[PDB]
Amino acid sequence: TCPFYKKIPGTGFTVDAFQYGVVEGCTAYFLTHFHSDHYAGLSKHFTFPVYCSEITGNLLKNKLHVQEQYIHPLPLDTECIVNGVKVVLLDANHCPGAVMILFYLPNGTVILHTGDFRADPSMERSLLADQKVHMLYLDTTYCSPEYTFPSQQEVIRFAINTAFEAVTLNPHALVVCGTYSIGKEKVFLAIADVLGSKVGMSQEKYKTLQCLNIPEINSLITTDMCSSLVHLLPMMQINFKGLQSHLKKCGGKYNQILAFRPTGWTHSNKFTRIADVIPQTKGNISIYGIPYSEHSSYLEMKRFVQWLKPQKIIPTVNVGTWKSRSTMEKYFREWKLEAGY
Ligand code: NI
Repeated sequence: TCPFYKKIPGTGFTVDAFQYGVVEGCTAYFLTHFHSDHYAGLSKHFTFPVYCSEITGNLLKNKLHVQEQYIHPLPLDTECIVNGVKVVLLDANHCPGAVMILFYLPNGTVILHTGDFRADPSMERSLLADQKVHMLYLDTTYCSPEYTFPSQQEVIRFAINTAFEAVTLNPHALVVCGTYSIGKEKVFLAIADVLGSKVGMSQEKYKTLQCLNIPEINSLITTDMCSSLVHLLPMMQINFKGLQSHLKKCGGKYNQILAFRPTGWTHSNKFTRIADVIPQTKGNISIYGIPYSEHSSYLEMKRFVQWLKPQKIIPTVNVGTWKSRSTMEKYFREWKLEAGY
């Protein structure tokens, strides 16, 4: 049974609602981005129209084998008519192909669904500037003041410098970066660029990266692992056991591993500056946890919402406990009283 916060009132539309079977009255299923919690339920046997970005469409076709006739890609920043309702897709600053959706209801109501997003001041000069939003369906993943983390630029700077230093000291070292989904590709692409290397990876991961419309991608990645000094591995293998085993595999070409686990927030954010971050070390292996977020900080979320001044807010994350829901409602009221809407 589909929950209320995935329904768009006064339309036949749902958002990210693929795990409930056939939804009663739904004529179009929107998908905000290609992350499993959101696509959960789609497969090659789906026969309803799916509306999404070009990138999300490339992934549905190639990775999930959804048939072409049910995939409806829309350009960004463009007024489109779907089943007689005007819609716009906006970049969400999340993972590749992730969108926010603006719906202009036939009765005059305007609704923004953020999907997953990392709010940014640049969004204040999109097509959002032009008119009023009555309802906001908000990605509230980090809606609490304890959730602080640095910009994505500062995090990339720390990784580039760390990696370049280590490999310049030891030309026989290997950099490994963990992944479990699309997103956060800048981590491994920036490190490989500074080292003058391609990024090596499995055939399955190469196929995923080939769907993302990244410029010059053929110049950046490869399946020939041993030609490369940046490798990608599944996130679950980024530990001393998994990396010991990986170090065997190149035929003793490498005598040191430096590894990155991009997480979201961890409690070490409440005490440690990014510059001050230190790895866990065992012998010739070091693992760095780095706070590369593709969701809004509390401060970024507050700024966006105070700027948008919506009439109602519906959270889409952390909605399962009464304590969570109560905490989020208190912050929405402070923000409104502080700004005066
Ligand atoms: Ni996501």
